[PDB]
Amino acid sequence: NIKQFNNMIQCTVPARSWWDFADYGCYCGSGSGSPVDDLDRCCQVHDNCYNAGGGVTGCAPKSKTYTYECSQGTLTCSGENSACAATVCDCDRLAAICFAGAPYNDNNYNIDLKSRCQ
Amino acid sequence: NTYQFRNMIQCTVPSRSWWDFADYGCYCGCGSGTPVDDLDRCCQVHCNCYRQAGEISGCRPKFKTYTYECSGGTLTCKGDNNACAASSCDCDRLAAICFAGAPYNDNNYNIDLKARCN
Ligand SMILES: CC(=O)N[C@@H]1[C@@H](O)[C@H](O)[C@@H](CO)O[C@H]1O
Ligand SMILES: [Zn+2]
Ligand SMILES: [Zn+2]
Repeated sequence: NIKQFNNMIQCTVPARSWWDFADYGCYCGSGSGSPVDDLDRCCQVHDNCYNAGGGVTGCAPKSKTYTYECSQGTLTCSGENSACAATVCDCDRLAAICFAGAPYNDNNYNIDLKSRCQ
Repeated sequence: NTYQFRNMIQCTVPSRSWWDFADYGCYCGCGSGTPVDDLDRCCQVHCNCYRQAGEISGCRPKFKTYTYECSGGTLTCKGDNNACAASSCDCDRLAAICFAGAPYNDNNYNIDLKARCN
């Protein structure tokens, strides 16, 4: 779920909190417009991954609790995860991994969406 | 669905672009923290509303298309709606009505979420 994703994010980017991504670019937060950078892209895909998992049955990303592990910046989803948990978990770890590698631009945080995300 | 909710808003608050509500306070765009004002609380009740609707198997509140009528400040969800659609429609409608009765504080638009809702 999102609670586990928030923490996944910290595993790979301990120097930051999920909040730095809560309101970044045109996607890290909800969804709309043209990506702003690599980071803002990591978020586009993540959401896509989620709506793809919503296609799994009775699968709710933000709410299904999965079994994962964090070991010194590296994430691992465990095997005992149901088809839904495993898909979501992966979505989240790939997003987390994508965030750590992308550049963080202060200029693209807290932006006026009504002017950059149409 | 999102598009329908956007219309209810333009319905109850014609003097504003629906973007004025895509990043207001801590909840309009749906997150967490202390509501900043009446309007923000409106959004707070709306997200929680969506969260309850999600408990109905197969109910995707951001996407469920429902039957409603929005006639000059007047919003009506039609009976021909099933449990999921009926619940979703009442969420949007009530939130749309709520916005119409709460002052809109320019200060509270695009605020720092990391620092103000955490
Ligand atoms: C396009 C649209 O209306 N999106 C709504 C937004 O207006 C509302 O402020 C927010 C929070 O409750 O939820 C979004 O789904
Ligand atoms: Zn913002
Ligand atoms: Zn009519």
